[PDB]
Amino acid sequence: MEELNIIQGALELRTKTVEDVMTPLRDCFMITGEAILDFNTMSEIMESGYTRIPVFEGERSNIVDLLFVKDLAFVDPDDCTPLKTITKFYNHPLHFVFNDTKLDAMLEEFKKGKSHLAIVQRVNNEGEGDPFYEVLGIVTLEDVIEEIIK
Amino acid sequence: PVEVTYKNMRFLITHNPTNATLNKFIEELKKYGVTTIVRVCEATYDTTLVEKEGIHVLDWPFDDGAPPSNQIVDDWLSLVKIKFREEPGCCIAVHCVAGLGRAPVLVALALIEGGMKYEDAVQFIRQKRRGAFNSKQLLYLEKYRPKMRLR
Ligand SMILES: Nc1ncnc2c1ncn2[C@@H]1O[C@H](COP(=O)(O)OP(=O)(O)OP(=O)(O)O)[C@@H](O)[C@H]1O
Ligand SMILES: [Zn+2]
Repeated sequence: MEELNIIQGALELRTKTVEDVMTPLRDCFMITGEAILDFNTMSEIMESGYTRIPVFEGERSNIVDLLFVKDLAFVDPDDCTPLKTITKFYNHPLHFVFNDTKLDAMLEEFKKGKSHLAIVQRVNNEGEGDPFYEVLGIVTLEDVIEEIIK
Repeated sequence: PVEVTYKNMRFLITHNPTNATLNKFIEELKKYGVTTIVRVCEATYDTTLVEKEGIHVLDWPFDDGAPPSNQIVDDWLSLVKIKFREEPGCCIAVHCVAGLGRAPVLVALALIEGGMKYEDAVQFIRQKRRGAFNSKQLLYLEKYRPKMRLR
């Protein structure tokens, strides 16, 4: 039944990685730091229905901050307040987890610690250039939850 | 921004700043107690403001993902030995625009030159930052003959 799916899902938390449950970067809904919060921008953010919205600067693979929708609360559309400003006010923690990370660990890291969101990155070892980190996309609590209720 | 401490010598490997972040950058570097900065990649900003704050900058670039030439290595060891004697307890900063390749290698050379084993050193480095070495660089540090130039 459903219980048996939960049980199986729970045992396979050791095996599975965050790379398996994650949302690819291409499918991520994000926002530029250079964005201005006006009627249109705020409305679009709200239209997406995402509580947590990654903020990138320049290339999308570069994520410099995180914007919750509750940050848009008393912000006025007619004021045209820059996004940099708001992010300066609240400044929500941004976690980066590696792709080889097990779901067990990721779950524990969500429980302790406030944040329900994490960024997936991997080490690029291709030769001969300097090894660098590569952002693949995001992984949230609802992701690791979904794996374990099938 | 990662701190490395061994014996009397202390190093700090940082991200590469932008031109505007200098205001917030100096604030960081003054906190760790840096004196000298070693730029091993490319020049991304005006060094004028930086040296104006009393922080000397050194540009010793070399090929991406490749071990540093003998020249750079000797100058590096000399720089370490001299600067740590000149002002005991200070710090030397290395950085690059890419990250994890060229900058930690110099630190590793100095580290194994200070009486640390190759394995124990690379482990100490990678523990603070995962990855941090490519194919070519691993070999360079593996087979590096220490001169014990620090003493
Ligand atoms: N901003 C976003 N852009 C793209 N994908 C997202 C975004 N937020 C979450 N996801 C993905 O959507 C799925 C559901 O995520 P989640 O439920 O956490 O979204 P949410 O509604 O913003 O937050 P909450 O869980 O608190 O309701 C997951 O696969 C997650 O990776
Ligand atoms: Zn949800």
